[PDB]
Amino acid sequence: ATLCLGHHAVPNGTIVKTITNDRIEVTNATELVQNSSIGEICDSPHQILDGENCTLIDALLGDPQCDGFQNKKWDLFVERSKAYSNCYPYDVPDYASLRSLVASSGTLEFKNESFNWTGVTQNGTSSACIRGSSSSFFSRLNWLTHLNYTYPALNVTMPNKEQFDKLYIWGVHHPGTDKDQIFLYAQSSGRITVSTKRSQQAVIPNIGSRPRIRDIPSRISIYWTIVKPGDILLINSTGNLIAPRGYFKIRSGKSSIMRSDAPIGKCKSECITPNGSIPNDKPFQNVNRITYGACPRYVKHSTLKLATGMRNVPEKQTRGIFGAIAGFIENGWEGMVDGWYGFRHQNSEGRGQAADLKSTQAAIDQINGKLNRLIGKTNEKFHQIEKEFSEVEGRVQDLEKYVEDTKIDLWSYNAELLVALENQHTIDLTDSEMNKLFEKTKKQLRENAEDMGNGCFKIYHKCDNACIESIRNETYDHNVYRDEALNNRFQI
Amino acid sequence: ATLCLGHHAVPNGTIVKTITNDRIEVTNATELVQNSSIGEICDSPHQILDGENCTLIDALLGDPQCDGFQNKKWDLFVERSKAYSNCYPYDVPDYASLRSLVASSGTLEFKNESFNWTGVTQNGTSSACIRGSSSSFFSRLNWLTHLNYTYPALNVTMPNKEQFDKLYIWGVHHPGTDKDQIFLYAQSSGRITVSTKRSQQAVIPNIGSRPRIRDIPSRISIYWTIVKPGDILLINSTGNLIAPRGYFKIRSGKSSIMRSDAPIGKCKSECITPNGSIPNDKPFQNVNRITYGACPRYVKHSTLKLATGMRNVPEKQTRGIFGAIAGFIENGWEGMVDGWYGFRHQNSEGRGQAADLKSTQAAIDQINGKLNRLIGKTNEKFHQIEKEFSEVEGRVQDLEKYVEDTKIDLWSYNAELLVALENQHTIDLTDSEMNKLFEKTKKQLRENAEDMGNGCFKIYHKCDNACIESIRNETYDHNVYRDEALNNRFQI
Amino acid sequence: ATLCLGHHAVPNGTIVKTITNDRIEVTNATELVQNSSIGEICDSPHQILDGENCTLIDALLGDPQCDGFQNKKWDLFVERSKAYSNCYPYDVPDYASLRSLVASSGTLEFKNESFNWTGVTQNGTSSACIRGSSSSFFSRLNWLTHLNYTYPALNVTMPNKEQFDKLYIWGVHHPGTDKDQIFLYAQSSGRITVSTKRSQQAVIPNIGSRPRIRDIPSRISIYWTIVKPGDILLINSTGNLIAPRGYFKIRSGKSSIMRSDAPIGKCKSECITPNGSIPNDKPFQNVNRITYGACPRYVKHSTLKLATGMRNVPEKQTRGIFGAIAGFIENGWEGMVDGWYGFRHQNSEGRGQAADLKSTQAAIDQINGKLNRLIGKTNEKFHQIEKEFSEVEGRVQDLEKYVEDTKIDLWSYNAELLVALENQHTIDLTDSEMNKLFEKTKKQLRENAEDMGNGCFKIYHKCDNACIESIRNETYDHNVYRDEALNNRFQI
Repeated sequence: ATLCLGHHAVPNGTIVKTITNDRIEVTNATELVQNSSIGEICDSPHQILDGENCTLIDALLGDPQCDGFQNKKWDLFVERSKAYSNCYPYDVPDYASLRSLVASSGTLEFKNESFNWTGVTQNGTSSACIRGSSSSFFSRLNWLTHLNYTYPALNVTMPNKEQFDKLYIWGVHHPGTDKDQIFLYAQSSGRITVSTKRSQQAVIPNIGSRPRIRDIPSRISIYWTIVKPGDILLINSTGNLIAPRGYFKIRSGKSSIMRSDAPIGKCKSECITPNGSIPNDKPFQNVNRITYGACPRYVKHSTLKLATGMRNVPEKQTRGIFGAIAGFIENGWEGMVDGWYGFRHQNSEGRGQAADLKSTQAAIDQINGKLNRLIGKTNEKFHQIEKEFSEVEGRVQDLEKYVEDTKIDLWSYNAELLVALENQHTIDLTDSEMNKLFEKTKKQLRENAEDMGNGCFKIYHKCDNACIESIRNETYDHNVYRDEALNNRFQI
Repeated sequence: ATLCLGHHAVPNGTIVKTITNDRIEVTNATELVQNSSIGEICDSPHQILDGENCTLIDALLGDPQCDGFQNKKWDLFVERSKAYSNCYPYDVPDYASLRSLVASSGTLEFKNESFNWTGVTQNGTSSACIRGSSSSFFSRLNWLTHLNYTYPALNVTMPNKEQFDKLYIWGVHHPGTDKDQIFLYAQSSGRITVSTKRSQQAVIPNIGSRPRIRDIPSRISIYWTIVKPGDILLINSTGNLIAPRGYFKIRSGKSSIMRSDAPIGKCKSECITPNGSIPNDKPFQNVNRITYGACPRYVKHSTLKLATGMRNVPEKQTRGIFGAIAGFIENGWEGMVDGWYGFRHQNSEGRGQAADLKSTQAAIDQINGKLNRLIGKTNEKFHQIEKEFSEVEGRVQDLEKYVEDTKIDLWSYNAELLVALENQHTIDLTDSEMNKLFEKTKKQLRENAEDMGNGCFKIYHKCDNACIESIRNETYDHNVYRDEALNNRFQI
Repeated sequence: ATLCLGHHAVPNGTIVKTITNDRIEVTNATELVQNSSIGEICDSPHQILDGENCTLIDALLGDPQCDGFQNKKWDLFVERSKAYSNCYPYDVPDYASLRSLVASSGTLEFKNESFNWTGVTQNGTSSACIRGSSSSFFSRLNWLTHLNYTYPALNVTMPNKEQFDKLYIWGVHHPGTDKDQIFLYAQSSGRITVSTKRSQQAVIPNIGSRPRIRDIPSRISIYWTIVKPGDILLINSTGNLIAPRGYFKIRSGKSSIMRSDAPIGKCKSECITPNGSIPNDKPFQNVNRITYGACPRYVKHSTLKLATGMRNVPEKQTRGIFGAIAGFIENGWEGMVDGWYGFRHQNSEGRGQAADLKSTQAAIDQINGKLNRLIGKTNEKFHQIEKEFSEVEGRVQDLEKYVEDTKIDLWSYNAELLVALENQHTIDLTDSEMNKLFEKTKKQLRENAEDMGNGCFKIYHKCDNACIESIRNETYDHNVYRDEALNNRFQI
């Protein structure tokens, strides 16, 4: 009789990369790079705040347009490119740091405080910042002006006797004329100094016309102070002070901000990009280097195929290290669809085929053990650094860019090497399981059969279907057939 | 006779991770993550300076409390959380950069210089800074005041004609009243400008009361200049100048600073953390991301087990690639305690067991070669970046945090992959050595024995203890027994 | 007859590192670290601009010495250590950021603009900046002075109505005396404020003598503004303004700057270091961490040898996992120079040797597949961060240094692990190909030969040269000789 060992093959193989070859065909493979988004930022499970027409800073200051954002919290604040300011013209020195610390804090929770502004006119107001069809101002800021043509020197204190840090936002007004300076504050100069036990911020206003923003040549420069428990805010002003009305609560947590024009969708996804939410089943992604949540790692490769099956073809230069698959076994069997390894036989009762379940399962379990290491195990990242920039800044920006490029190149290397190593090992382990099955079958047959060199055994006795079945299921008694087999082997 | 090949096993195995399995038991394993400190910073072999009640900046300025730190050097300066300043109230713009450059320099070596302060009163003194029960000041700073109610415009020069850089520390006094400004300096304003060939630092004092620190509403702002050889320091002051008394030597080397409340111990250890000194035998550590010296690399894993022995069990899905261990050899032998591989026999004279030394050693040497790559080869790091922060700063701090998080995640990946790869290879190499021993034994026996399929050979002749011994030690002559063996094999 | 399987060896082996051994000899190996430069910066294929005696900033401002650099472009600007400024003394706040953004832009393209300087004297000039033997000034800057002893308040505007960004360079003059201030500008103070819609830069000059640079105690402080399309530059000055004569075009691209004293050579090389251009065939380099172009990655190792051949020696502790090379095959054959694996025979007609081409090629193809992954696949880097520093700066510099050290250590790890893994696999794959050839030969011979245990087969029949040739080329019919062979094997 004849008993042949073999493995399965498929008509639709997949090309993968290995350590020793750029292009080898395997029976099956899975993609490890996520390359697509559905185009929507899912509203679950992270608390999304669409900024819509407002930036985070405008919502913080209290632009009238952003009145509905009062005391809001978020996991992720989404800034739109269409956003525009429509209150008094302002600048923030170190705007990026203020935007970052508020975004990381994740709250616009504001508590009003009763400051003693004796001797000055409160609630100053402008036609550049109209609220409910009336001239107004930033909701969190108090513009102070002269009362009875006098602005006395202010020396106003507020202690932090709480158990949490207080974030104070205040500003300095720069009029476009000496005339407006006199009209507003009486005083010719003006000067603002705010202090804590640990800090001093001293600002001297600059009178002068700047290019008009929405017809306004004057500006407000915005500053912030953090006052910890047991510390005290102290505000000296001889004019030009845009006063705080209280403090923001500042928290620490997982909160962040992202620039994106993707719509908010009614859906659930853990990983957010500016292109929209992405699946996180895969370990790597090519969609965006800017991410929030439990996200695949950004890599530069567009595709990385992990082999999830054996080799599909013979090829000498990538043949497994044991030399069975693509080796002494000439080809796989497309007609074996119930297992990865198996037996074909020819006897007196005909020709048959049967899969080996134990070797098939042993190969599958090893491949699944690789998949369990790589699939569905992404790591959470929240507030990070900015990675896209609208203006030239030089040295700090060069550093932020370099850090991200360095990180991406290292992760792109890790991903490439991982796939090449795993694929080489997957091809070698599947070759190994075939070789083990052949060796086990050979030992079983003892002196009753000879290797024909092609994965087939010439069995030197009469072996019916039950006899072939006994070999396949490990119950073959060689002693039963040994005399018949030895006579047939050793003759003339 | 019967001769069986086998391997050792133990009752107390250890679970490790591989490429293809999350949980596999091996005979032995070693821990690669250091997770503990003894709680003391060892005083050897690095030169430790305990700052005790003083910060590095207070010791630099010459707070009276820190007079014993004059001209000290260190490899590592240790700042305590209990530390407090008890001289005149001061701030430093870019305090972190000054603290860093002094810490990296590693010396408080100070050389006095004779500045020409003609026309002003020297050695100004305060009740806020008492030394030996007398009102005093910072030991390295010279407070200048009016003489005869006049403060002439100063224009004082000092050349660097040395061969080393000079670090000058100076300050600006901000009085809390215009009255104190007049009393001290005569002049209503005051102004300080210090220059080199390459730099200018122009400071305008700010008169005004700040929140009181130890009853003092006024402040001194501290600045520094570095003057290189062939350059010149030039100091213009029309008042408010806190003058230097000389320069600090500035060096480059391995020096650093660390925040820690761990006691200094009388001991010797190369790696220092804020939690105390740690062993550096292991390649990785989980104790602290802040380190100094020849230290294991910080990783996020709490444990990483490297297999140092073979597989302890049979398991089909992780059976070695050669298929002997956990394969056709059903189980290991707990009663073999003199070697990792060996022989068991049954003959006419009884049953015995003996270890194979050459295969045992070949496996051990390979595992030791892995250990030699990983154990006791840590790399020295000294002055780095700060990694814990007491205040919100925004953009720069976001970057410093991101750089460290990026580095830790990459090293944590390297450590995880290394263990999984090495463990897979260790299991495969130990399976290989077993297979090689079996194959070598098979070839030795020629036609005188048959494989029974379980790692045992049925020897078809009479083989006494000396005959079994000859097989084990490679002196078996097959030709001697061939006729006897062939007759027994090939019969009816 | 006797047929022996074997492999080649060489007299001049090369030591490599593996996973399990520090020192193993292989037949051949290639170097993966580039350690040398030819000492010249090649002028091709990147556009080189030698700055010679000029810095990039001096060429930008228009030092007379740098007049030949007007409107130049470059891929790489080369600054020399011999470079020196010979116009009016200047400083740049954030000099490093300005130098960086211009270097990255890669162009000195300048367009003159007609500013309305009504009421002031234009084209101010100095003996500190002589051009063609006449007193002059920076070519891109316009020094404004009083006209008729009056300096009216300037309020000068320039819109960007183009489609590209404009880079404006301007300055502030600080006279060394109040007298020179009056002589030049009439006004006692002077003040400069330049604004856009988005920015304000307000500079107050500081009257005062600094240490003389080439006999000059006064200074010009340089500032820059970028004005985007639809934005407007606005310049207010009441004195001391060093005016722009137009704008620089600003671009984005692959341009950079490098400090180097290496000569420019007439040659072609893609990778530039400060030490000179380097070959980029190798994946790693030890020459410099500062690079430009398609460059090998900087690593700390001086040498890394990748094995490109099999093991050259027997050694038990690193013997391949199949146990043929350095195993049951006692040694290689130095006399086999036509292939890596082969046959030696002894028969009735003599003794011979012949190489196996198919196994030799299979090993070579796998090794070449590794080489194709590592050789000639370097990645392009252009403008990065600075990595060498001439002055102490503290925190930002600590961060830039830490980022680079972190990156180098990670790449140095990747390179070390790659070589150790590849070399282990190369030794194992070459052992595998030897084992496959032996196993294939064994199956071919069937019952006509016996393994002697040393890679040699005892063939139990008369096998002439044509019979040996038939075995080597896969046409051996075992059935022809089986009766003769069985009689000789199984006798007394």
